[PDB]
Amino acid sequence: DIVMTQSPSSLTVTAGEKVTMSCKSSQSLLNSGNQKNYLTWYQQKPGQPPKLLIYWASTRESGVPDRFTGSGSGTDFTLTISSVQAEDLAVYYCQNDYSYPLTFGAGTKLEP
Amino acid sequence: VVQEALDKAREGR
Amino acid sequence: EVQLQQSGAELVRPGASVKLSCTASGFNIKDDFMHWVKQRPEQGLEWIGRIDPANDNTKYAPKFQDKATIIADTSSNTAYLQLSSLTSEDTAVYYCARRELYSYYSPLDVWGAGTTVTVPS
Repeated sequence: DIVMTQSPSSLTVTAGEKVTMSCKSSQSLLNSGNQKNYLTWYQQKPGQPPKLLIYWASTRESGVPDRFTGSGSGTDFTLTISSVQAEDLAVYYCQNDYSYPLTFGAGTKLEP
Repeated sequence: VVQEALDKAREGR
Repeated sequence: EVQLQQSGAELVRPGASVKLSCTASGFNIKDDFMHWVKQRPEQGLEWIGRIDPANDNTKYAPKFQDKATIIADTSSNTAYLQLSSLTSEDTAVYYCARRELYSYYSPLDVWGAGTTVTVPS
C-alpha cells in the first residue's frame, strides 16, 4: 500500500500570498511505461466533494485557474498557488492514482 | 497498476 | 453537461444494510469506471473500490472487501454501493466518482455531491 504524506497539515493564508504544499509518496508513482506520474491534486471546500485540480502531477484540468501549478516527479510532489484568492480556502489532497488501492494524503488545509 | 487495468479493460482482456 | 446524482441522507440502525445510488447524467456509465470513496467526519478520503459497468469487473480496497459491494445497472445508468453489517464506524459521507475511458488516461474528474450515512452508537 502506498502512503501519501502531505505537509504542512495546515497553513494560515492571506490574500495574494504565494504558498506551496508538499506531497510525498512511499513508493514512486512514475509509470515507466509512459513516463507519467500518477499523482492527482484535489481541492475540497466545506460540505462539497473533492474537486479535480491537476492530474499526472502537472496537467491542469480545464477551467482550473493558472495560479494553481503542480510539479514534481517520482515520490516528491508540490502544489503551488502563485497568489491566494479568498475562494481558495479549502483542504488540498493529493492522490496516488498509480496502483491499487488508490490512496489519499491527509491534506493541507488553507485557513484564514 | 491502474493504467494496466484501464488498458486491459479497453482491450477486452 | 455531465454530473453524478447521489441519493439522500440515510439514518440506519446497526446490523442493517444500506444501498446508496449514484445516477449518471450526460454520459453512459458503460464507458466509465465508477468509484466510491468514504470520508468520516473531520477526516480524510478513503477509497472503497470501483466497478467497470461494461463487464462488472470490480476492485476493492482490502479493508472494505468484507463491508462493501459495488454494482451497476447500465439500463438505469446508475452505480450502487451496498454497505453490510452496519456499525457506527460506517458513519460518513460516501462519494461516487467516475473515470472516463475514452482518454488514454483520465483522473477521477467528476464527483457526486456525496451521501451521508449515519449509524448511531
